[PDB]
Amino acid sequence: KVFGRCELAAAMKRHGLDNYRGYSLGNWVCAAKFESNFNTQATNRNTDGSTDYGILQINSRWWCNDGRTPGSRNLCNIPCSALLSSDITASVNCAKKIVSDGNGMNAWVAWRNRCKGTDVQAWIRGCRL
Ligand SMILES: [Cl-]
Ligand SMILES: [Cl-]
Ligand SMILES: [Cl-]
Ligand SMILES: [Cl-]
Ligand code: NA
Repeated sequence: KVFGRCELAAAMKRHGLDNYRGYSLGNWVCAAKFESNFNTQATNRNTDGSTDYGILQINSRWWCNDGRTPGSRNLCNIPCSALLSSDITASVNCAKKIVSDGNGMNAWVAWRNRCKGTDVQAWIRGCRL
């Protein structure tokens, strides 16, 4: 599923991401824009042989099982395919564990390089929320 900007903002807010660990809703919408272009089916292979999955590009080295990432963990206790669903529940629940791990949203390199320190509230401007 390819979400609209305000459509995804509304879904993330319903699933409890707005101000989760102190990160306002526009931080989460900005991260999804630059990780996936709001496409739940996005996948990308990393140099280390791990793969990133879904709207927030969650990694198979730590967080999900894909059967092809040696010596990896599955700390979200989910198949990586669950992260590609039109239903964002699995991606949201796993993102809540990641952002609680100690480095906050710096876990997402695209958030640190494209969203951090910017006017992230622009990503929810105009939206009925
Ligand atoms: Cl957009
Ligand atoms: Cl915001
Ligand atoms: Cl594996
Ligand atoms: Cl933090
Ligand atoms: Na894994």
